[PDB]
Amino acid sequence: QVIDPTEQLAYFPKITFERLKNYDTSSNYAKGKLTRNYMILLPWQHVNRYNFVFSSTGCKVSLKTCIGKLMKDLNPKVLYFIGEGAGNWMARTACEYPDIKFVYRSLKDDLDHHYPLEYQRVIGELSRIIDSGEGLSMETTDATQKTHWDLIHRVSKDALLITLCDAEFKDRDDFFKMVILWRKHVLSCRICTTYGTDLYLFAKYHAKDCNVKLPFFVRSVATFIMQGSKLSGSECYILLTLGHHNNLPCHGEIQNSKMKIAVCNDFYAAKKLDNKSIEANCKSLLSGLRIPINKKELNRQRRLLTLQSNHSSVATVGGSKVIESKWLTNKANTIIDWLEHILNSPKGELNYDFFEALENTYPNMIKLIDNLGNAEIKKLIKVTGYMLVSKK
Ligand SMILES: [Zn+2]
Repeated sequence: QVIDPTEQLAYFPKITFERLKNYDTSSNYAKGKLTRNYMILLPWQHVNRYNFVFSSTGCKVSLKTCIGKLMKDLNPKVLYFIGEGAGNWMARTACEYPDIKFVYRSLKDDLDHHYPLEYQRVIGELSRIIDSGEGLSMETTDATQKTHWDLIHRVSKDALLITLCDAEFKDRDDFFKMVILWRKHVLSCRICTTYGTDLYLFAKYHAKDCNVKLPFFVRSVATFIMQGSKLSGSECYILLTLGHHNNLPCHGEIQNSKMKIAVCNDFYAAKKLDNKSIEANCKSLLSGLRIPINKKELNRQRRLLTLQSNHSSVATVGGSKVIESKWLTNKANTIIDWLEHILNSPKGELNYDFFEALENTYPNMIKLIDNLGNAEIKKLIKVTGYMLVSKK
């Protein structure tokens, strides 16, 4: 009925990152490029995320790990989370800082979560979310709109000391709209102006270009490259504050940092296994999948399929075909074939070198990525990651 947040923090994996402090001029080194082309098609950054269901941003980013000193120095009573979705990042934060209250905002588009479903699952009550965006319109929940920032203080009368943004914007102009509006607020708003200029915005950014200037009076303090970000892209987290503007992180600097982590570092597994979560992810991937996943359980799911496939097409009206239902068995077979491959495969360390091995030792790789959808593949990697951790 009542849980302690500190005990839940063992279900969250250790985070590996790289901080790139924004200094004056340059190193004048003309440093070499590090490249490694991993032959991977699957989202392997979900390998250590088996203990989470709706959102798993907390497995990738953490405030204690990245901006711990700033958290101690500023000592915020309230944290503002924008573009939060199911709120797993906010959930990890609630476990690391058990006395902090939250103001949550997420776009009310009804395509993605606009309620903290993961936070509720991890924390239990939602009592610490003093403002959950309830009763707000689609534009007052959209960080690219002035009205969102105008109603941010409707419950909390604490200044925007630290704002966390994990929104995926359409384009960089939409990101700039958010950053400009944040600046406009922290310099207009009575509450925030009273605190001063020591106000921060820690936002997700995709380093596309080079030498792109931040808006006027918006200075980047540091850039964080996370091990948990999709290898393929150029995603990073940038800590911004008020001050003489500088440049956004460049695609080149990000790639080297991103590459070093992939080549050098292993993914840390969670200290404890949340068996209810793993069960939910297993059932979400394949309906009726039980833990532990072994030869017996995989053959039991194959038995359940072989007896299910032999069903005579009898109903009232021909609306849902058995030939159409054979596509659901096709997906199920694809899943079992992969999990069987994982089970038969040797134990290794959680790294992209071993992941490339797992993928290039599997014959129906292209049939897998063609048959399973993006969310299904993410679920498949959560389950795979559990299987690999369970080994030896
Ligand atoms: Zn304000």
